[PDB]
Amino acid sequence: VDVIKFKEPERCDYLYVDENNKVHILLPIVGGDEIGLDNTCQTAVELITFFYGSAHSGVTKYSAEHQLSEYKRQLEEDIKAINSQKKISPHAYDDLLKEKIERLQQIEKYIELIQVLKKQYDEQNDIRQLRTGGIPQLPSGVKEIIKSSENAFAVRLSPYDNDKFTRFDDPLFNVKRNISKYDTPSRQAPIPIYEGLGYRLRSTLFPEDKTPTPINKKSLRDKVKSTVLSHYKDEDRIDGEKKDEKLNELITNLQNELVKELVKSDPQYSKLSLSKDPRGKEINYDYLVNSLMLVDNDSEIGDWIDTILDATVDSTVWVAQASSPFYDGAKEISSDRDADKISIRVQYLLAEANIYCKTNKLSDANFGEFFDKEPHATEIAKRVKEGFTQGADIEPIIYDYINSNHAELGLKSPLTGKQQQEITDKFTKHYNTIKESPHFDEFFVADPDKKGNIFSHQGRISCHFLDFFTRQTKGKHPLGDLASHQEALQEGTSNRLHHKNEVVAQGYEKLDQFKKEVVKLLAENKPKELLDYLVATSPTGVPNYSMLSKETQNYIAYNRNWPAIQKELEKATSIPESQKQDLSRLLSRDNLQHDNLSAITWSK
Amino acid sequence: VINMVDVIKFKEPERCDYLYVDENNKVHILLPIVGGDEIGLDNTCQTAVELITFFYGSAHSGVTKYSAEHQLSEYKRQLEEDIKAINSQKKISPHAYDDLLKEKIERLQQIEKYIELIQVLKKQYDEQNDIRQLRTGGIPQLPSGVKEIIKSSENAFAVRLSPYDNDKFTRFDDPLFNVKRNISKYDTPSRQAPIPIYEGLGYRLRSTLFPEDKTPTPINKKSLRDKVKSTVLSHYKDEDRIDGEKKDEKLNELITNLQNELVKELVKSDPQYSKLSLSKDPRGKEINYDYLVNSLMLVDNDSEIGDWIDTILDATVDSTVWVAQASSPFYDGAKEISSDRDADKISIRVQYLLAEANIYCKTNKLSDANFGEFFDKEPHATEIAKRVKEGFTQGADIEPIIYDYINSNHAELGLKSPLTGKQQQEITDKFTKHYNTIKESPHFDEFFVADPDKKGNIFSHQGRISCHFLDFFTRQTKGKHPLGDLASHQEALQEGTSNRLHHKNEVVAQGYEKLDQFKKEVVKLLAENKPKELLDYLVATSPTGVPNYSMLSKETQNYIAYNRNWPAIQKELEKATSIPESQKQDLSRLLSRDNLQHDNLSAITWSK
Ligand SMILES: [Mg+2]
Ligand SMILES: [Mg+2]
Repeated sequence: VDVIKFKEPERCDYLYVDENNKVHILLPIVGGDEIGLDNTCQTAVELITFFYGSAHSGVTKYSAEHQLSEYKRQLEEDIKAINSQKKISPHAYDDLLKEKIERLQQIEKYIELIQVLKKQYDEQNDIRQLRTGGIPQLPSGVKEIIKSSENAFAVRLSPYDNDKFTRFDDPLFNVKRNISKYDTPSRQAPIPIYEGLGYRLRSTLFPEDKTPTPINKKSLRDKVKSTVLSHYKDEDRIDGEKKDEKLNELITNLQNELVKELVKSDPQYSKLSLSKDPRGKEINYDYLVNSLMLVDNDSEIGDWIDTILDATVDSTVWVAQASSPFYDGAKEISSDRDADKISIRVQYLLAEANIYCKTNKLSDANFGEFFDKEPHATEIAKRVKEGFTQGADIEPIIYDYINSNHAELGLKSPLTGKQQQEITDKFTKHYNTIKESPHFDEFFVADPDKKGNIFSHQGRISCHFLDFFTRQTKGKHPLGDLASHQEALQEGTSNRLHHKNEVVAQGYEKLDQFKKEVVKLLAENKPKELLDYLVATSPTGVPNYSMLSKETQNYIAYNRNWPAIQKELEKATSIPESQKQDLSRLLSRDNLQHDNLSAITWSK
Repeated sequence: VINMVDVIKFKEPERCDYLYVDENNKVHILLPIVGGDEIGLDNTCQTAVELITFFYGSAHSGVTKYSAEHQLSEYKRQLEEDIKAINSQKKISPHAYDDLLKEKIERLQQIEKYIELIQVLKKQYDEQNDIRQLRTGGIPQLPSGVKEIIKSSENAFAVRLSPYDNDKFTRFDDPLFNVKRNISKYDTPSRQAPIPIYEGLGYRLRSTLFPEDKTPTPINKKSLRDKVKSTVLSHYKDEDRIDGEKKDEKLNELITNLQNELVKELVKSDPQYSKLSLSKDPRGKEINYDYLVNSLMLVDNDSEIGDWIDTILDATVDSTVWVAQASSPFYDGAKEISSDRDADKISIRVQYLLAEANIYCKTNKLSDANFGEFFDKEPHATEIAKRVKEGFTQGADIEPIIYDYINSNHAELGLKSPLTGKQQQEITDKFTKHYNTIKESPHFDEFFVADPDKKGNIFSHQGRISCHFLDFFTRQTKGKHPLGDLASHQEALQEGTSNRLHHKNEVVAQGYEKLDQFKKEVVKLLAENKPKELLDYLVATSPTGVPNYSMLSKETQNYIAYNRNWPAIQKELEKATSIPESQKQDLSRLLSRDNLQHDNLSAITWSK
């Protein structure tokens, strides 16, 4: 069957091809996008798979070397298939061919580099250990990349039952920890320390006397209703000779309280009003009591509030933001496990705020060091405890405490409301991502929208393989043709790399676009244009007719107006002799050296 | 004032409230029923709000919203300004913007009719004050024409539920799903408290979930991991150990039982996990006694079985396995049901799930039955409430308890066949999305739910759930006012691919984009120095037959007329084989300065 089936896929594990067709291999540190999903004992998993392959959920994952070798094979099949057309068309697929050869040569080189790294430059067993080590460690080359990153940072926290086997040793945020159960003879329970942030959060939120902490979280509507009702008494009524005036005071107070509470989340609500119905009708006694017949002189202030709200406010208004991880539906903190959970949350917020400041160049301090100290450890725990009882927003309690201390945290200036909302959104997203982690000791957090040495690619947080290779080889194996490739990846728009390679895919779409142009220019019977199209050259100077294949050759040769096309060819003057004779072979059945190009296909 | 600048600023926006222009440039006005996409955000007393605004405008959050009539009149004005601007170029170029002009005029003429139809609907055909009452005299009703559209719909349905504190002012009167309700507080002298009926689904759910003796119902929801742990641990005892002769054999049974249980439970969500194995770590190393105890040093003789389990899981399973589904609305973090209000909340969820299952069957033509009628009846009301109660105390998934109860009674619910697992998961996903959308409603009495992915007379547009204004107009005027040129517009919208209408109008937008592309072609064809192509391009026509040079404006006329190539261009235009007299003459007026009748076209601009 005379069809070329192109095999080069548009996606391969660990491989990013940039717009300039430079091939980059991304060494993975841990799995994830911005926050790492692997930690503690499993930190090494990605690296194990990269260097050695592995079995995940009884489905085999192959090494980078295996996968790159397979991609090489496919490129060679593609190249050999293109070359088979050269006896028919000397210029067949010239751009696609060169781009494929360019990638093949780079990939071979990367295969060589991985090989020499494992064979020659692992005398300390730093990579081998991934495979033999009881609980493996990050190779030092990766530890150094981490240490020098400007855009990715580990944080270390204090869960009650801490795991000794943390694997990120340069965290930005770091707090005191219990003695892991694994550093006790029987390995069963941690040995608690009685100082620092972790302890103060746990001991305060669920105390040794077992007194629960109530969580009194109110929806917006409930929060506004009750607040307003607080300045009233159970016996209060909208009755009397002062009823209209009392209804007015209620309307105004409820309006003030609804607005004030709405405005913090969206100041569009600054202009919301409760004095009137959508249809313009005035919210007064006669309307609600004698016309709508909903409340009366004997109604409670709460039932007047309900009625005011239902008659004047749009349902849109009551739609909640996303929830804070701090409020997950629980009525109370009623067990050491609940307290530990919430302690971790607080700590993780403070770690996100620390990352935020570090990555935006506002501070290099370790916020943990400060919050572990007294009275801060204690004060922050009490204000958070009080927050849950008020049903208040937890994040601003942390931000106000940071801001009342900004200089001591290394910050020239307090955090603005806008910077606060950005931290909250990262914290919320990142936390929701890792909240079913079996261990909260540690996370690595990367921002691929900033300049640096760490990247996001195919669900892995990664660095450039060449960064790693150079560090681990100490400069002793120069990179030849790949010496500028690491620098080239920095020059891209973003550290967030696309999961597929568009430059590979476009090498197929261009062959499809060429077919469309040809089918159109023939259906439109404009033969001079067809010839100009074919002879028109791409940026590299290659003629479009390079992209002929069985289908396009047959459309042209057997078309209606081929005689018309052939007249133009002979009588053209501007088309060089090379290409007249070339097109004539290809498109004229009468040509001595006429032959059929193969069909071409691929997987989309 | 004479800071006049020779530039046409097009005013027609690409978006206008209530207005959808289809790919054939037919204008459609969408009459809104309630706000929302699939599930209506308005209900009970506020049901009429969209209609209030459509016909009369209204003030919301102290921002004015204008009537359809006002907004279409403004759009008409903008269209006329664009038409007059285009026309002013005609003395310079007879064919200036011929396609855009025509498209704009077409839209204008249709928009004027719709403006006329609304006016006449209000002046002539509101004798019973059906539209008027939106503005007046009590909590307004949907107008009868909208109710009939609702009654007729194949793709949208109201559902009516039983909250403890019910609001009598429901406003959807043909619900698919409907259950018995308390006597609203508003049907009592003092207006303060409902009168509870003590029969039906609602009652049984509330009374069962938090009983009159005030005993809490524990909600024992576990993580997948905790659920697997505790289960496996149930087959064990506090003093069971992995020692000491037979340790290796006992370790192996734990692995198997843990593996079977992890798999049994994961497979229910993704059968890619059928082949998961706890038998070796990622690097192929065997999970045995010597490895966890002597080498890694993580557990020993005396460790509890629960700690062996932790260690097995931690050494074998990837963090991804533990990533839970989005939650069910049923499990919202609470440890128990411990107040009438908690029970009322959960009762409404159960009810709303059953209403979705009902909508799904109706929508896919599997049943016309009212599921509420069946679930209000004993023993069904009681039994389904008990099974949901047991479910919560087990930490079981609530949705399948409902589906299995439905399937054990499928015939009686008008179903040929039980609901398949796939159909079950489609119901759960709609229920989850829709419930989450309305879960802060002040009233749960009723909701209108539309599926704009199905064939029917209800649509989604601009965050409104809507019907075609012509559907309404025809019904409300009882056929007496012929639609004239719009007589096929309603059918045309049916012929479209989806009832989910795009919020802006691409046909309007593309009328600007085509002037931009024309510019690019021109700037390319000149920089590449290809004179015959440029001429060819200019002289080539769109589908309507209009030549591309209709799209010249100051910028492109000047690019051509003062380019290097111009004498080269002019020469080609004269050797002139292909081009008809009339067009040779135009292009020459337009592009040659020596031409007697040479004049400058205006620049053109628009807001993106
Ligand atoms: Mg461990
Ligand atoms: Mg009401």
